[PDB]
Amino acid sequence: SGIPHDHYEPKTGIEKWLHDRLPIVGLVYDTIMIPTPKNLNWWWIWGIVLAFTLVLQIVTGIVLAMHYTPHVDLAFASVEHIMRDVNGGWAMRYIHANGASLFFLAVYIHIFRGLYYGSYKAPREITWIVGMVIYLLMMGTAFMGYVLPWGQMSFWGATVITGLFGAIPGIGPSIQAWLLGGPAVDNATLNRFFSLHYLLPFVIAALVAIHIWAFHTTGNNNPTGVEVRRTAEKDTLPFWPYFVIKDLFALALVLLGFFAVVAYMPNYLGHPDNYVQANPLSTPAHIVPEWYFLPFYAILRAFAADVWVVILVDGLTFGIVDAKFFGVIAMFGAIAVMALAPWLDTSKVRSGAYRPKFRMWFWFLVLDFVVLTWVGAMPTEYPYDWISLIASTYWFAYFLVILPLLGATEKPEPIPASIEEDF
Amino acid sequence: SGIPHDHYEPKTGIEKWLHDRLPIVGLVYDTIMIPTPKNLNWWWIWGIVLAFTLVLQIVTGIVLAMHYTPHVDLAFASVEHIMRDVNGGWAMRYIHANGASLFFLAVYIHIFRGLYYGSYKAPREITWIVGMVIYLLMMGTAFMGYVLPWGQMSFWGATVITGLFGAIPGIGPSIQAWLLGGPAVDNATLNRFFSLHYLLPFVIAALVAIHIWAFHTTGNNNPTGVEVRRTAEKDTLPFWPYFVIKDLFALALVLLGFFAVVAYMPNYLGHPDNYVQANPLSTPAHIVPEWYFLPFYAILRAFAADVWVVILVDGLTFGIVDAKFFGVIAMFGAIAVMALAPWLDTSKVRSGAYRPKFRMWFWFLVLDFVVLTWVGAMPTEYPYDWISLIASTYWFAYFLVILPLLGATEKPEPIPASIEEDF
Amino acid sequence: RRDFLYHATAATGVVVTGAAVWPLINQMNASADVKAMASIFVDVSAVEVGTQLTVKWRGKPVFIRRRDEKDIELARSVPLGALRDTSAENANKPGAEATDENRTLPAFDGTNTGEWLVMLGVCTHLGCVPMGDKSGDFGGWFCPCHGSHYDSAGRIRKGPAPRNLDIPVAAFVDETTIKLG
Amino acid sequence: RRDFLYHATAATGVVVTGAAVWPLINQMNASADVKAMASIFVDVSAVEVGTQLTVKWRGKPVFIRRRDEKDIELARSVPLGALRDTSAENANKPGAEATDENRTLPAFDGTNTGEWLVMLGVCTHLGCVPMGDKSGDFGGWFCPCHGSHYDSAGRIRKGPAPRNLDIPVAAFVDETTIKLG
Amino acid sequence: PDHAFSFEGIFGKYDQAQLRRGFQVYNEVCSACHGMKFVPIRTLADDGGPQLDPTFVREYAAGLDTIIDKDSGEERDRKETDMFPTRVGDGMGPDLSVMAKARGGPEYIYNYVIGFEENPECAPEGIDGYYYNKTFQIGGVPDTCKDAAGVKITHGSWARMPPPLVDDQVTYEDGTPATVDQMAQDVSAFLMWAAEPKLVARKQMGLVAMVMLGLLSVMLYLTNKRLWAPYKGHK
Amino acid sequence: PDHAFSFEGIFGKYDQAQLRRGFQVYNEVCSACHGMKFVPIRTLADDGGPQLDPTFVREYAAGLDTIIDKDSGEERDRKETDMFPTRVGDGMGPDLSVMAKARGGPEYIYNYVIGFEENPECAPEGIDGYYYNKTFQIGGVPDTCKDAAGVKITHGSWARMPPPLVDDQVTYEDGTPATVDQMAQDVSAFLMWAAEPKLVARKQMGLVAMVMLGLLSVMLYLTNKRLWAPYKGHK
Ligand code: HEC
Ligand code: HEC
Ligand code: HEC
Ligand code: HEC
Ligand code: HEC
Ligand code: HEC
Ligand code: FES
Ligand code: FES
Repeated sequence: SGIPHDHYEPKTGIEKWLHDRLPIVGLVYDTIMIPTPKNLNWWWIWGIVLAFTLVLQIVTGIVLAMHYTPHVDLAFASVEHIMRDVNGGWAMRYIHANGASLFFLAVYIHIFRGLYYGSYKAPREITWIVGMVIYLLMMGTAFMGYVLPWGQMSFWGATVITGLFGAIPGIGPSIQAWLLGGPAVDNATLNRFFSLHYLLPFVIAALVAIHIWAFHTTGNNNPTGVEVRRTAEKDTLPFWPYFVIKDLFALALVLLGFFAVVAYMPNYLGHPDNYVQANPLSTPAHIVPEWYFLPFYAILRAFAADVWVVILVDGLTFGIVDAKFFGVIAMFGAIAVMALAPWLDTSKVRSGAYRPKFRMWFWFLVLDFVVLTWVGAMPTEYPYDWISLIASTYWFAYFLVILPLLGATEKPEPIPASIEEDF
Repeated sequence: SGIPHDHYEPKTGIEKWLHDRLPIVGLVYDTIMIPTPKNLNWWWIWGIVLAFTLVLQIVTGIVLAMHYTPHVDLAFASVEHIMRDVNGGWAMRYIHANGASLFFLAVYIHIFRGLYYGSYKAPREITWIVGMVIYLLMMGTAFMGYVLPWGQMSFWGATVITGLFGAIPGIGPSIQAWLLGGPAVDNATLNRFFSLHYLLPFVIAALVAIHIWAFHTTGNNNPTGVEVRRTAEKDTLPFWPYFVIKDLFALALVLLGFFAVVAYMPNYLGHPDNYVQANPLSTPAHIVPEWYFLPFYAILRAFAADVWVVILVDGLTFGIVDAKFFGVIAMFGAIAVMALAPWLDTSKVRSGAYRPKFRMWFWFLVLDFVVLTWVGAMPTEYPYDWISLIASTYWFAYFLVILPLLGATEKPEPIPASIEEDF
Repeated sequence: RRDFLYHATAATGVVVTGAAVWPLINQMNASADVKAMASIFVDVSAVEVGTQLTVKWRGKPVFIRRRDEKDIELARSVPLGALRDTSAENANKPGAEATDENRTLPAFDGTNTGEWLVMLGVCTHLGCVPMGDKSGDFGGWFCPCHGSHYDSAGRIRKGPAPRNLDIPVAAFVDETTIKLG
Repeated sequence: RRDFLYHATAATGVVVTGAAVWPLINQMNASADVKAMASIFVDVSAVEVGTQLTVKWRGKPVFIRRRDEKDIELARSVPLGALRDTSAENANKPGAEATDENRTLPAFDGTNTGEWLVMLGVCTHLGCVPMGDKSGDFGGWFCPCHGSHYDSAGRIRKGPAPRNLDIPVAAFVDETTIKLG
Repeated sequence: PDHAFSFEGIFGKYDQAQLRRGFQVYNEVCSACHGMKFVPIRTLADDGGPQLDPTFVREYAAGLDTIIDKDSGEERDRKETDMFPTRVGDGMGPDLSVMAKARGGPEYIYNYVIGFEENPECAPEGIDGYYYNKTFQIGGVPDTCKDAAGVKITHGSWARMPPPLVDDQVTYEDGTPATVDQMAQDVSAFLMWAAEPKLVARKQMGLVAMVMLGLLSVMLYLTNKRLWAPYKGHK
Repeated sequence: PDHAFSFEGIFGKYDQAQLRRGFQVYNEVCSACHGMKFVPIRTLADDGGPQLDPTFVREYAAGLDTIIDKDSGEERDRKETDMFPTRVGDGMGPDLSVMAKARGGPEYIYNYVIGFEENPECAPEGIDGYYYNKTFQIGGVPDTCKDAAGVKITHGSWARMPPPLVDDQVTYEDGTPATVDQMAQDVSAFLMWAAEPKLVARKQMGLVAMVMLGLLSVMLYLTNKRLWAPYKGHK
């Protein structure tokens, strides 16, 4: 059971004088020969993808910062200095910019893999909490970063996603001014964002430290509602070399596609308007902040008192909870409820591979995510308003009511024993 | 023996559900209730001082970077923007600038405490190695940082301490250009230095991580040549609350003095010429890089073929080893030999409190350090040249020959037993 | 005493910690160079009355647009009913009803109001810049960030934006100038 | 085979890693905007021959100083013996001996050398700027960074600096100009 | 058909004669109003695009406007190391440094320059000082051409730029019919260069990396199939 | 004796009348050649120093040179938000923004302005265009005054600045003998302000922190003495 196999430091004198600093003991006993089940599909790779992508972003950023100059008058020029003069330039920038896209794409699949195979269910709450914390940090990071080029979309995205904090009453304008460094956006905001943007990744790495510490102490989830049967465990092959090699193969494929993009379709995920300098006096059409924030942008700009299911007219009972504040609360709740999940699913069961109704609702949820992604880009004119309202309502409904009802009446399936599934 | 007292997680349900993430187990069992001897004097505090100073510097820097603009045309102006407009300004800058001074002062006492009480002697080699690595990183950091204000001393200090790398043959100019971003100093160097300067502190923290991991696995030295007698150990009170409170008291005193300086004598340790903008066309008199690099500056500019003990005329046997390269090697060796110490002292003994000859030689070494500090500021005219040569020669002599001879014939003292020294 | 001394040491440590933390949260506030926040003299100077005029100030645009009769009549024909924000955000006067007579502007040092209207070109939803030049579904301004329809006089309509376009404190400089501040 | 396949996978991984690392070490090299490194036309234009003239170029100063007879005679009276660097660093000619006849400069398009001397104002020790205007213990230049005494013609003396002050490639523009590059 | 360029694909390293033609046009036509500050003059020798002769570059540079200085205010000789000039206002337009990315890009410029036909049969009078363009979409439209809800019934809108070229505005030294269409294509390619000069290096890197990573991935697949063999053989 | 200032110590928050006098002196004498770019004009209302009336500040600002713009080249009215002007060359000197720190500082300025006496009895002819000072140390010296190894026998050296003031150059509105010494002291204090405006806040913070930390340290000493009591009582 949970064989650590510390190696007893019996190799030789080198492995015996290393009794001063244990380090190799840690690596070997824990982070390399960690028994993992055999039943792992191709959905348990994306964590390696995320770690590599994080390293990539940190490196490329440390390189760019050697040529980026945070100032309204010299940011655009420095970016062009990069893409033209520097030796590698375009590569670093395109790899930095697009890799953010892959990062978020990979976390999406990392998260939805989790919702299916009960990875939030006990005893794996801490991992979930830490993951939501990370998600928040990395969203804030990417936001701070999209601003640095001082293009045109930078300015206005910052403007609105800071007016949010100002929507709330009493302490809105104060926070807004304390965050922007002033009444509106200017170089001060740029300096804050650069610093902050150059600091959070390390916090993320530490949090990834705790993320990795947790699921090593707590066994990796597995396609089944079963554990490694610790009591000797013919199942649960080790990590190295088997799963290391599997993950590296998938990672090679992913990097292949990523570099093909970088080299042929690099400006595809971007907004052309970010290639024109900023004008605080003129706003372009369809700001469309980005593609990894459209869901929440839509959940925000949906509630506007423009439907018979408009709960804003009812929330107006209290004269303080206006629309804006309502949408902001709705977004914060869209995330808080995803974090609260493990204490809402009242099921003494596990992976939805044995819960059909859950399968249907979950695929509807994935569809809802895609729809929200597609709607945040389209105007607030009919019919898109009804669509956004329906989708947000279903998100909240799933995460609040649907899981309890299932946990109550959702066991028409024969659960599998013997995690050694030699089929 | 080595009582960890994991606490068994018997407190309550909170301390029992924390069996998902051990964290509190680590803190309690290891990093708080770490048995430390009773025989500790006031020289075992400076590590807490260093940790706090590092945190202070990191914080103040993260704040400054919100207003500093890396560019030749806007650095000085941004520094003045800080010291005038910003709310706190002068405080952050003076605390950042001077705290570096305290940092190095504190590491000096941390290191010399070590040389006395055989803290480099086995089984504490890894700590020593890691400490020298750190010292290097933090020297490089402070150097990169003194440049950012783009004053006058910045430029020329950078110029010379980069011409060093160019002294060596074959791969000197290439490295010089690859480090400066060009033939000479300009904005590119500034960007590199800012980035680098804003990144190494985290590496230092990690290295401090390993630094703290090591001497927790390996017992804290103690005033004597004795261990905690693991086999139950009435000696070795715990860290918390006793030594925590002692260190915090000393730290309060130190911060008191430090803030008195910051508020009354802040520009004392500085160079006024760093308050005039840079002129690549005019060099001031007595550049005098700083005060924590004068020893090595002197060891460098001492060997010049201007004494009957001039080994440069002899090293000229090989036409490649000229003077400059000789001084550079001498400096790198001045540090490498301090790192090699634990394998040069051939003594089966410990703290020099029981080795008189060692006491005398060690106080001579401290005097040599002070003298080198005082000499790097004075010209290379007679008699200072002879002084610098003598001092460097004694440094090398100590660390190479003196310790072996002692380890041979240096045991006229009764060593103390029973680390419980109830005198 | 055990309790008193221990708790007092803890309290003093906490107080010092807070006194050290506050400035790390104060430096991010508006600095003195941002404190200035003063006025601007924009000269109307025959810009062909009826299309628009925009000028930068305080980091935001200040819209100075003449009036087109059709725009005017549409304005003056708006009863307070069915008007989201009837407060006439203009700070040059009290909270008087959001009426075009009060909402257009001072009268050149003369006596007339249905000819000029200078408001802050900042959407009250989240601070975007609406597009002018007769746009939207009400012959006024349209915000492209979320779709808020403004009217001729600038009062909010058809969108999430809660209130109309504010009007800063401004007076005239004897028939060719505007004072913003 | 076990050995072949495993070792080949490792080799390919290593190769890819290196191909990815190299640019992270290449970007820090001089960029194309630093590649330029071209020439400058400085006009002597009667600056009162005998004191000095300094101009910025390539990020370093280029010293153009006329000659003072006492400085000249001290120069021409220096035998190659007791001269640290006798190579005449000047790149406008071969490694001919560091003699004042070759070491002063071209002759205005005429025939004379003991009147002008333009060298690179960069100490060969570590690149500091020596102080001019008759300084040091040899009536020339003095480096304040470590104490290197230069002579009248710029040849190094009395210090760690190994070689004299180099002389870039320069020709005259017909009696009032200098071409640096 | 769509008149695809050379670079439109996995290959097509910027046929350079096209770019020299675009340069002949840009400096003689578009430069009168437009600028390219984000473009150094020394790039007309760098590989990939117009590999002109450096000496001609220095000549053409000295023959341009006067960019004064950064240290001592004095009208210099506009050395190549400087950037192309900037036309800012009073009847002038934006900067074309990266206009090929702020819009499939070059096709916009081609189909924009192409198309300035007379005013349609909805508003033949048109507007004073504004001219009509088939493809610009961010211009004003008269009320006579708008529908019932503000949308325009015209394909394009009214742009403030006049027609830049006639039937035979300039001569090509290489020998080629210099009609409007060829000039438009050429200048579009030149602007795409000015925006993406490092295109060919992009493509070559992409090829090299695709190859090396396919190799690595194949080898890893073999290693995986091997290691996992004794556990996937009976089923 | 040494004519210590007010701020020379643990107290001395910049007696403001002295600074107003120094301002009368600086704008009417030193401003002709020197500048203070690193100094905003609005600081003449901020506390600590000259708490002048804002309206006078705006007037004095509009009455200065013309600082053109940063966005649209056009000679503006020079609003207070801008910085003091800059005199750069052609018989002009450095910037006095932080000259009080690039040298005990203000004493240098006092003992420098003080001292321009005639040429000594070693070189009475002196030099053409250069004037003599007894305290500047970074100026040239004639060969007649140097020793055998280049060192000067004079106290100071020859500075390019002329004597700035005579016996009664300007009047003080408050009523005070405006001799040279008082003006020198006043202008020195003004420059020290221009360099260290946040001095008084520095001192008050230092006091507060010394106090709080002494308190904390005393309490920790008591706690230590207590905890370590049962182990240090028999000896
Ligand atoms: C002045 C006589 C011009 C010359 C000659 C050329 N251009 Fe221009 N251009 C000019 C103006 C005033 C504008 C702004 C138009 C507006 O309505 O805002 C432009 C615009 C362009 C654009 C941008 C179009 C867009 O979608 O915003 C392009 C791509 C452009 N012009 C191209 C172009 C070329 C290739 C030229 C030389 C052949 C050229 N223009 C000449 C003014 C003038
Ligand atoms: C031109 C007529 C001047 C006026 C009036 C004032 N100053 Fe000046 N100053 C001037 C020059 C050309 C120089 C450079 C001198 C040199 O030899 O390099 C200076 C220098 C100073 C300095 C710096 C001295 C030093 O050690 O470098 C100071 C502190 C100074 N001047 C002060 C000063 C004051 C207070 C004035 C008004 C009372 C003033 N100067 C007027 C030119 C001129
Ligand atoms: C060491 C510095 C650094 C790190 C670490 C870093 N970046 Fe950046 N980032 C930059 C710089 C510099 C820019 C501006 C240059 C650019 O846009 O490429 C930038 C810009 C961006 C952009 C906008 C790209 C563009 O071209 O508009 C995004 C998105 C972004 N960062 C996201 C991230 C995310 C997400 C992470 C990690 C979680 C990250 N970055 C890590 C330095 C860094
Ligand atoms: C909001 C949720 C969430 C986020 C965001 C998240 N994780 Fe996870 N992660 C999980 C969960 C749940 C598991 C499953 C743990 C288990 O099975 O015991 C997991 C597992 C892992 C694993 C091991 C198994 C696997 O799925 O590969 C790795 C490695 C990992 N995460 C890395 C990362 C990294 C690196 C990041 C970010 C840079 C990240 N994760 C972000 C929740 C998250
Ligand atoms: C987050 C950024 C950051 C960190 C971390 C940081 N600094 Fe700095 N440092 C700066 C900035 C910004 C400046 C320039 C402003 C200034 O000089 O105060 C600077 C300047 C300096 C200076 C010159 C001070 C002066 O005023 O001339 C020194 C010395 C220095 N740093 C040393 C250090 C050392 C040693 C460390 C930690 C080991 C450190 N710094 C940590 C940001 C930082
Ligand atoms: C080059 C040597 C060196 C450097 C530099 C160094 N250390 Fe140490 N450190 C030591 C040695 C040796 C010991 C003694 C360990 C023992 O007694 O087991 C030690 C002990 C310590 C201790 C515990 C006992 C004590 O002396 O306080 C702390 C805490 C500590 N170091 C922190 C730091 C921090 C933080 C830094 C830098 C930011 C640092 N040290 C830099 C060598 C070094
Ligand atoms: S920001 Fe103006 S409507 Fe959303
Ligand atoms: S740098 Fe010129 S002598 Fe040391």
